[PDB]
Amino acid sequence: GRGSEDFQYAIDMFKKFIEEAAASMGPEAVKYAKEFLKLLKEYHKNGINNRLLKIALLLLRNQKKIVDKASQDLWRRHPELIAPGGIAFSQRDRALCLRDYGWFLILIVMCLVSGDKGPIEKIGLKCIREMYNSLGVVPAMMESIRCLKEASLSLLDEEDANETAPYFDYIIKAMSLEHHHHHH
Ligand SMILES: C=CC1=C(C)C(Cc2[nH]c(Cc3[nH]c(CC4=NC(=O)C(C)=C4CC)c(C)c3CCC(=O)O)c(CCC(=O)O)c2C)=NC1=O
Repeated sequence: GRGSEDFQYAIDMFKKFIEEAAASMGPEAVKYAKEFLKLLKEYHKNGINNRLLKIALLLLRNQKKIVDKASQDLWRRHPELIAPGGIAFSQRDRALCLRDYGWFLILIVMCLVSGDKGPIEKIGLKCIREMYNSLGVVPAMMESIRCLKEASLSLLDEEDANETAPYFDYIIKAMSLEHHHHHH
């Protein structure tokens, strides 16, 4: 692991995310993410919003801490996820939970630096549909992003949390509609 307070750190975090998730999000989404990365660098040439980059870095350096804290909260509130017959019982499946947890955070950070829910509309909404095609309707999943939200916002002040909270709310609402309107 490695943390940094530079713009190159956030760029590298997005690059590694594009590489790791390319096969999962599909080709239309990696094109969106590649264009996003090119545009953020172009506008960085004209000066970046320091408050947004500060919140973005703070969540990025503590990504694994947030992932571990949220996953621990989720297993406690819903032990059926890791129990036999659960979706995260298998060590590979549980590792995939933590992977998507860190991926969900990257999407949150992509919205922070841009101040727009665009990356969650394009990449997030499509991946939630594909994630439910492979998993199915598991009611404990609704508490997933809540644990991620509570674990991320606990590292921010009230002003920074108010800036980040809408993107978590947007994902939870989207998961809610995908959850209860999937087989319809
Ligand atoms: C851009 C960020 C991106 C995001 C957030 C995603 C979600 C996503 N997960 C999965 C698969 C996926 N997820 C999980 C677990 C999980 N995810 C959670 O958020 C929580 C919580 C849990 C644990 C309870 C498992 C076990 C599997 C494999 C299931 C199977 O193959 O049969 C797919 C289908 C394609 C694939 O296999 O990768 C997609 C689209 N894909 C991106 O690229």
